Amino acid sequence: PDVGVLTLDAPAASALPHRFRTCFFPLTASDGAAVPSREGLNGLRVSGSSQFSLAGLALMREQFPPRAVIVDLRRESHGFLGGNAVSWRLPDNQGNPGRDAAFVAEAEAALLAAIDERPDIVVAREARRGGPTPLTLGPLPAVSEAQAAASLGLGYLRLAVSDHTRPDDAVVERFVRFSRSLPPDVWLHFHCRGGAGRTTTFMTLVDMLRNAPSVAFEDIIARQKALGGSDLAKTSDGSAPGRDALARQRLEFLRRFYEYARANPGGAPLGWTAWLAG
Amino acid sequence: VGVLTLDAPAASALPHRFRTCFFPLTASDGAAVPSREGLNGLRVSGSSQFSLAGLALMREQFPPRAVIVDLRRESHGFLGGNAVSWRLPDNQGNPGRDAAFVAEAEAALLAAIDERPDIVVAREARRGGPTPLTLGPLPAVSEAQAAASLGLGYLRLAVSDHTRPDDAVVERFVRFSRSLPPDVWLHFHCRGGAGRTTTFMTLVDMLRNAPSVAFEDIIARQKALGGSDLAKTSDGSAPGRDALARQRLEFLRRFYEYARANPGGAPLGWTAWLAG
Repeated sequence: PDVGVLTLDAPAASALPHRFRTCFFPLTASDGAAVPSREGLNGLRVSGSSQFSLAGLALMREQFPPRAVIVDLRRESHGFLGGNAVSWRLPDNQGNPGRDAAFVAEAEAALLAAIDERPDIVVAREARRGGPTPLTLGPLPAVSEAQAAASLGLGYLRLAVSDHTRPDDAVVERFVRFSRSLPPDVWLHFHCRGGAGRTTTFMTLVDMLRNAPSVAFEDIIARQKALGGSDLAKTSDGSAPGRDALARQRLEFLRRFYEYARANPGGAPLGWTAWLAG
Repeated sequence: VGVLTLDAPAASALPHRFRTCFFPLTASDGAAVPSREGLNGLRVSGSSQFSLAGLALMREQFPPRAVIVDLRRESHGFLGGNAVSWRLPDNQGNPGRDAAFVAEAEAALLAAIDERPDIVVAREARRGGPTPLTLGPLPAVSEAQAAASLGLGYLRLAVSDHTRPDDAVVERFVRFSRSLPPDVWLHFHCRGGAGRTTTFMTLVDMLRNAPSVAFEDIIARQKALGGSDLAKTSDGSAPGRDALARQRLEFLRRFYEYARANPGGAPLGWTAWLAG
């Protein structure tokens, strides 16, 4: 089976990851662009980013509140080689297709163990990340993000979400139950590879779980973009019907979730699965 | 697979053998207090296996940036608030396997009891037995997820009960220790809070204090804090267990020597030092 091209997500020298934002980040009105509703946004105890280097994680920790949790949304196998964030990229970044976080953790641990402290590990670089010339790295220590988070005293939760896709119903169920289990002081920092579709989706889910009964759907979508996320409602001008007709299923899900969070504020009395069955 | 056994009932609060490096030692008439030098500043605590309520209680007094360090090689997790595990003979579950493998095998076992009725769970005499419990349907979660739900760090290191840690586990732990910022607190636990928890609290002690504190005082103070006596043996009633305890002591003195030569785990790692 194809395990993917070992690819660079973030060089070790990178600091704050791209698309980093917290729910306290500014939304500023422009002449021809009004600010969406701010109601309930600041109190969400949530932030997000793209994939960070180890140094980027240590920098972010300087501003994380107590009892912060890194929520890793990547279904693809990934980790760190030295300070570098690296991943195994299948076509369209569909690593570990359909597999849950428990499988992903072991598969990725096996791949990281194979590059741990080996010289001459060749790491592909996308054109957008300083390529196309690959990097040759090693011998460097290879660690999972779970270990990186633990080494900083940070919580860590893995949820397997395929890039460019909505979360599976089983992941949404697990996340709602996780959200309900949290004491009031726990902060969630979401990340994926790019900090766009997946991170923005889950920050939106957190937003809806608190604010769906009192804030309009389009304002929640709009403000997660304005904070620094991606636009979950945007489409191309027709240049990419597939990519456009893929955000479609995700937007349908987000409205299905918005309705659920209005019927079950905070995820209660019914969970996601039950509500769907009803 | 192992016998599904209870580690801690959901109703249990503070786990047994809970202690921090700030806990009192205290002098008795016929039992002197060992050296306290370097003990309070170790940023370490330990306990036996906790329930979910017990973890939440302990979190009330954990410092910022605390890590649960789970030393259990055996598969285990939570059924509702109850801590449960799958016990092999003498608790030798997942023999020779590393943390990554244990987590996946463990995940499948927990999934098999998640929200399922009529789960029979054995209870040892020292844990409310011999009569078992029947539980379910209750949610099953890993300790990794329980820690995350509280905003606590989590590290799994696979150590066999009643045994010393393998060299690969020691190497991983020393590298982990060196990677820590100064403010990170470690809370170790195993099943009973005795042998394995006390061994790793001792390793943390040695990594900071081996150059300045006598080997026997480190062993003695980890016992006096609330840990087990790593120097103890039976009166002849348990020669097999005594053999393991001595070999564990051989390793601890071998580690003590490593930590005087490489304070804090530097310049040489454990495997590197062994190779020389």
